[PDB]
Amino acid sequence: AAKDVKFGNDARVKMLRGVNVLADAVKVTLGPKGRNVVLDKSFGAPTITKDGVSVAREIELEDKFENMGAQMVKEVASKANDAAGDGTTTATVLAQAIITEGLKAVAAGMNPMDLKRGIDKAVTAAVEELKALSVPCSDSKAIAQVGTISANSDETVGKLIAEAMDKVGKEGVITVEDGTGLQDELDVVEGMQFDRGYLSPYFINKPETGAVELESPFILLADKKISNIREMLPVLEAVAKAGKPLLIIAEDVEGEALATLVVNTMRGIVKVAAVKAPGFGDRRKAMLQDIATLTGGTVISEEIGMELEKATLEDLGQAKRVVINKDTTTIIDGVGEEAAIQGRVAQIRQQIEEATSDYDREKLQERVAKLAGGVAVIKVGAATEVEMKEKKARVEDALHATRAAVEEGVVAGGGVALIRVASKLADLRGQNEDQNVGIKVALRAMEAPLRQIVLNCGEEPSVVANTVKGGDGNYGYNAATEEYGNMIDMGILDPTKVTRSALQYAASVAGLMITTECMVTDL
Amino acid sequence: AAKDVKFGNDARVKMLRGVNVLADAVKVTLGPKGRNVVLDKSFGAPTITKDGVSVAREIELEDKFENMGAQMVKEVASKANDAAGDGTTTATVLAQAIITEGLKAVAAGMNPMDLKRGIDKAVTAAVEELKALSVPCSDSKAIAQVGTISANSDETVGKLIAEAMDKVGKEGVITVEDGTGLQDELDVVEGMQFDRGYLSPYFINKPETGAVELESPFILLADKKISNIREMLPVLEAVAKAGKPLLIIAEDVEGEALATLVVNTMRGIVKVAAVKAPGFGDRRKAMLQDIATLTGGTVISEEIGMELEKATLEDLGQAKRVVINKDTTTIIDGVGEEAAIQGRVAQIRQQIEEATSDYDREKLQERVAKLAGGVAVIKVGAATEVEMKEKKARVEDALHATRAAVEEGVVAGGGVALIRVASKLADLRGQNEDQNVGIKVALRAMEAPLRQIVLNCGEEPSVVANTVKGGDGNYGYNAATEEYGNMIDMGILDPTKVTRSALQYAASVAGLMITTECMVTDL
Amino acid sequence: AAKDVKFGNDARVKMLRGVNVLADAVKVTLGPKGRNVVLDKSFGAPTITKDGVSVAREIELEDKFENMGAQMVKEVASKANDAAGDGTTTATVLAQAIITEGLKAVAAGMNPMDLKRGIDKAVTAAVEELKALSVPCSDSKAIAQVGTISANSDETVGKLIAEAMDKVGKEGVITVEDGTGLQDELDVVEGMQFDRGYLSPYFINKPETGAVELESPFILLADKKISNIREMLPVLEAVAKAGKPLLIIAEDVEGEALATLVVNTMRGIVKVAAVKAPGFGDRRKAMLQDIATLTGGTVISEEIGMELEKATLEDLGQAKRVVINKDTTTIIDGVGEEAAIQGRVAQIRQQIEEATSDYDREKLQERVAKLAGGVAVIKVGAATEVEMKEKKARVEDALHATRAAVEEGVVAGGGVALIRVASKLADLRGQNEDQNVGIKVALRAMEAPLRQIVLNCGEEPSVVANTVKGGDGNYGYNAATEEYGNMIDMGILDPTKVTRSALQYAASVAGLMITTECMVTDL
Ligand SMILES: Nc1ncnc2c1ncn2[C@@H]1O[C@H](COP(=O)(O)OP(=O)(O)OP(=O)(O)O)[C@@H](O)[C@H]1O
Ligand SMILES: Nc1ncnc2c1ncn2[C@@H]1O[C@H](COP(=O)(O)OP(=O)(O)OP(=O)(O)O)[C@@H](O)[C@H]1O
Ligand SMILES: Nc1ncnc2c1ncn2[C@@H]1O[C@H](COP(=O)(O)OP(=O)(O)OP(=O)(O)O)[C@@H](O)[C@H]1O
Ligand SMILES: [Mg+2]
Ligand SMILES: [Mg+2]
Ligand SMILES: [Mg+2]
Repeated sequence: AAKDVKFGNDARVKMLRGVNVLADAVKVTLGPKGRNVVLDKSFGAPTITKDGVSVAREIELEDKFENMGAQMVKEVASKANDAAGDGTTTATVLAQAIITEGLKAVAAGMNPMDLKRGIDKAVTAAVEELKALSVPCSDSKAIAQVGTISANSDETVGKLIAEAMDKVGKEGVITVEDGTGLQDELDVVEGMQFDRGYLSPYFINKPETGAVELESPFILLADKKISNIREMLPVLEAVAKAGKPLLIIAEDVEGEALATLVVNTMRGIVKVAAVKAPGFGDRRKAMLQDIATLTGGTVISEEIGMELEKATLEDLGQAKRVVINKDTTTIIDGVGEEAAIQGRVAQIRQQIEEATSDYDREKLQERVAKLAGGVAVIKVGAATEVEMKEKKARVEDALHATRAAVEEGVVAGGGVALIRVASKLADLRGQNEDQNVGIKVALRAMEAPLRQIVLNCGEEPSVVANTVKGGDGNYGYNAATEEYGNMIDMGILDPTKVTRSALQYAASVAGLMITTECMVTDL
Repeated sequence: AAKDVKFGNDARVKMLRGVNVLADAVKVTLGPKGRNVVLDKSFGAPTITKDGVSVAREIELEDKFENMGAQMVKEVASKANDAAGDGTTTATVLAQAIITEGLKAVAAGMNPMDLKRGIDKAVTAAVEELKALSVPCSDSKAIAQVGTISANSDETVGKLIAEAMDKVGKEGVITVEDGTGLQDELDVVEGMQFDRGYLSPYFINKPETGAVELESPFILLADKKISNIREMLPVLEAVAKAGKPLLIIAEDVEGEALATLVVNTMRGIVKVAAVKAPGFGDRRKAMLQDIATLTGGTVISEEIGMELEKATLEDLGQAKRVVINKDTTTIIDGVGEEAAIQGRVAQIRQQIEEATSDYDREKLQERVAKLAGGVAVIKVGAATEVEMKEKKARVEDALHATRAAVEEGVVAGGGVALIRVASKLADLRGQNEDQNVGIKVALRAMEAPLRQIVLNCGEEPSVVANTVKGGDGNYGYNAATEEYGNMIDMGILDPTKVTRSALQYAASVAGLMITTECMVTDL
Repeated sequence: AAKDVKFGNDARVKMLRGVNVLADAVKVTLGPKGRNVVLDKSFGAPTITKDGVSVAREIELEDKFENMGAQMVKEVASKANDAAGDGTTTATVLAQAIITEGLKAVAAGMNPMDLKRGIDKAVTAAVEELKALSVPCSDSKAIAQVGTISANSDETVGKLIAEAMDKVGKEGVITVEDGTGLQDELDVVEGMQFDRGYLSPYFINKPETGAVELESPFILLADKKISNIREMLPVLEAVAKAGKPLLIIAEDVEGEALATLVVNTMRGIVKVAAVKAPGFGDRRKAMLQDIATLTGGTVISEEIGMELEKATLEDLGQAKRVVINKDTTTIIDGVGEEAAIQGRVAQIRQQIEEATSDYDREKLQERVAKLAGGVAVIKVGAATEVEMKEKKARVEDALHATRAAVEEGVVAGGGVALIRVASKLADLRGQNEDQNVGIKVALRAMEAPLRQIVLNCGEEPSVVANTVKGGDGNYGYNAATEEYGNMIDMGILDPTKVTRSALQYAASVAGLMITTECMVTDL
């Protein structure tokens, strides 16, 4: 269609208006005094959330240029959520601050490309200073504190995540699922987790979470891909009367002959899913056999000759719950046989003792770690569905924050870490004056998370930011109790990965956003 | 017509919106970093002004309820301008702060009338503390500094006002009038100032200043009020052909047979004005004779028999310039005869030496002070008319501020005095908790001038207000040089009258503005 | 009515848009390659003009804020025209350049008040440098060149003005009036010129020139002010049937019972005018007698007893043409009697020889200079009315430029003088950085006249401005011949007064409007 073309300050102010609308929508959910946001859903009841990425994804504007700015900044929250699962609101606030101050510097007649270069240099130095300032979560041992801070000052969620990490190890898999009671339960059941995703994007279930769940699914395993379609048609017909959703674990699955025909077959009464198998060759067969033994199923092969036409409902495996994500596909509870599971674990341990090759040894330790750790399931208990969704989102944030803390370490929370690493960069300089001004813009935008947190509390952000800048170390402001102190000692811990990722993504998108002179869109 | 009637929070927010529009229009002109405001004029070129009362007077809003609020707060600026001639911007800012915080308190459920009572008590205590904290301008001897600060950091204006007060005394009459060159010139000439005003409001000249000026006026004096018009009809005809506008100085003047017939006679080509004569009986005759001798004219009387029908144009007096105001009517330059003026001065001094009655003695000293002091005329020099008006307004502000300083004293400027008197009232309490909340609202609203001044500088008002509150005495922030120090030593002085008047009028109006529950306006 | 209030950048850009519209309308008439502007007139045929102030006065915009900016900049052209009668386009261009660069500096976050202070300081230093750089027109003797440059490279107009100044002296009065032929003609006749103006603004004739002309007027003189109407009513009636418009020369004339009655008397068939008489007492009587003898009239006085009731048409004086302006009222051609004129000249010269008082001697020399110089009338010859008006405006510009040249001196034309005096100020500095940036803004805006002149020629303003800046002395660019050289030697001379006045008025108004934050107007 015909395109509308805006230039210079008009385009910049329209894009800034869109950015500001999206951020102001998001920024009200920052800190412990931050508030919730009601998101209208055409599907059902409205969703109340404190999650920044949900608000950002829901935001869309009427004006095309403001919508351009809003989408381009929404990219920050989306990337932060994908990378770390937390700090989306902080990333959006940082992007908004960088954009505002960069547009101020652009109005002053400064070269926007040099401003972008200065912002990038300052952010790189800041990331280095964060890596230097980070303190490992193993040394601190404050997993409960990280989970509590991430769960909006919820002690129970933090203690639950700490217990779950104590049971299945600091690296064991944990899955958050809806509970049934009014209290949060921790279930440590048998399951199997592998980094694989669904082949087709249509397999997503009704909720927009991007991960499809199957209620009491059925397990199908195979290592060789068969040519014809009619051969497993009796299997699908048996699946068409087993009553349980079918999950297909094989080497790889296509769509033109399987996904399209199955889409045209039924209207979605029962969701049929297919996933890849991790590894290749002998390893793929090994994990396929392990999964089959876990779920009580069997794996077909050329050597065995166990053709699917002879496969029955009893032969194939079954699980109580399976959740499939593009990043990683997990099995929540595969019944199988407990004695069979223990025997397989003993056999794999004996293989570990016998094996000596470093690659074989390490993959065998990975297998036994997956088997022994199991699947830790946290039941989100709430009296209503809206509270179920809200608390489930909070527990997911706590889980991601704890994972980031164990993977990379922790820093003082409440924006104090960015305040500190901004003070150490006061002597950083660039090639020219515009680059130096961009560096200063990046340094000022690092106070934005703390200033926003204080603004949500009703206090004065300038005074509190100055007071925190006057301190040293982990000295900062406790937004929950309206007093200053040591952020680490007060248990307000933020993962280093979350802060670094938010800073980096906000920096990239915002620095690209201040070099824009013309914007083209429809009419 | 039919009335639109609003209730409760809707009426309160409409009123607050109007108040905020007016105050935001006014508040941009506060402090040395305050900016000018352009007022569109239907007559000619737009007026550029930093004066708060002009902006407030020009503000009028489309929405009827918002217009209610705007007029209600414009009352504050008008009252402050009338009382002190300075501090209209500060008064408007204080009223806006009181209104906003009182509406916040009302939304919290506080009783608005008790809040108003608490605000009144706090403001009375603050006025007492201002009187206690005031420092006389005679002891300080900083007239030049007061004028310079009042003239928006113009050293030349302050030095000019200091010289004028040195010449005609600290109580002499000083008049600001348009000059001709590009430089400000001070002229000390012979004239008379007496506290009387125009009888009819029709006499207002084309400018909205409220005071009519006459270019080379003619002087008419009389102590007896004659009945029939036809006796002065030859006099009026001679006046209506002499070429110089007529000023009538007599006991008292009507409008139904004088102003109405004049309006029906003249269309405004040459203005004819009539003023009252100060004093009564013998005193009125004495001042009439003094004015006639000053302008070279004569005074008619029944005893003398000097009938106006025989009066000629040469017999009547003449002045080079006369300015008439409702509060006080002054004669700028009456030629008369210098020898006659000196002889009259000597005669009145001899009368002083002969007289012994306290009332007669004091009125004779007032007469000789009026004659000896003369009229100090300040010629505003500007290359254009807009600069003429702007600099004339600034010089008028300096004049009023210096008068208030000599009359009442000075306090630390830049909102520091209100900050200091806010801390001294921290222990003040009212009858109930509502009154205490009102007192705290009044105390917080008294930081508004300093915070607004700092905001205009582009600094952070919270931090600077905190730093000033942490000091003591005359410690404060220099908005002109962006540094702290002793307000008095740095030369930024505010008259105690101006600050006290702004506080009191803002308090009265704003406190009455938060007790509203219904608004009744047209449709 | 309800007011529209705009803040910050919105008001700034609206006012800048109005300023730019008015200037772009005006700026096309700058330099020798500048073009004409057609102005619609409801009175009659459209007017083609190259005069800046005419275009500025005709400009009025639909949007209220843009209209405010346009009016405020129109003030620059009006003030320049009033002060110097030339350089109004240069004044408007300088104002526009200052406004644009000051708004650019304001967008950069710089204090507008300090920018205004820096602009004022730079302009003051520039005026001093212009006074230093000025070269007297007596030493140069290039009156023809000044008139030719001012008359849009018209050699005949310059030579005519040079001849007139030679005939009547460098200070003698010259009047431009419509001719009858197709050629410009110079007439040196007998007349009277005195610095007085019309008492009432209603007396302005049909054209908007602000000066009323009377076709074969009648002369009325008086030294004593008359009282009633009925004693001169026969005199007016004789005047009201003599056939020639009446000019009243007296001490001072009112409007209440004289202007209003005469306005109600006629609808505008024959204009009756009254003017003041310069001087007082004996001097006023002396000039009244001189004017009466020049026009063959008589003077009414109390001592003589010659009462107006007995005055006849033959007794009163008559003139061939009279032009009345607020600044100065002149008599173009008074017939009277040549022998009487010569006898009066001889008598006044004898009085000069007899008189010895310095004031009396100097006023007598002024009288004899007025009589001997006479009135030099330039007849503007054109084949049509539009060409009549255009060439008359050009000759008026040449006259004003030549008067300014004799009064103050000349500098190199074509914006070269401002370029030079801007280079000498490159080392000027202010109190702070914002003041320095304002100084630089003023220095850059001084290249604007030259850049606009080159832009009108189709050349590249940047290259030519750089080339002129690289030169020294009066080296510059000849816009008429598209070559560089010495502007003085090439005959392109500009009066120092014109350049200085344009710079000063542009500076004042433009600097006042870069400090505007809010903006109030109707809806
Ligand atoms: N009690 C507290 N006192 C001070 N700061 C706190 C406190 N609790 C949390 N914070 C800080 O507030 C932020 C957490 O807020 P929140 O989790 O709502 O936002 P986020 O991390 O940007 O991401 P998201 O909204 O997507 O979860 C972190 O910067 C954390 O350090
Ligand atoms: N250099 C300065 N530093 C700090 N404060 C200053 C300075 N100059 C003036 N002030 C303060 O700013 C105020 C004067 O500003 P401004 O003249 O604009 O407003 P006003 O006096 O309230 O009234 P109005 O606008 O009617 O003249 C006073 O409170 C004065 O003490
Ligand atoms: N031949 C020329 N070469 C270069 N510059 C010239 C030449 N003739 C005139 N100028 C310059 O052009 C300007 C005169 O232009 P113009 O008379 O059209 O403008 P103006 O007097 O400002 O306008 P307006 O008549 O509307 O008041 C002066 O700066 C003069 O020095
Ligand atoms: Mg978070
Ligand atoms: Mg003031
Ligand atoms: Mg010209």
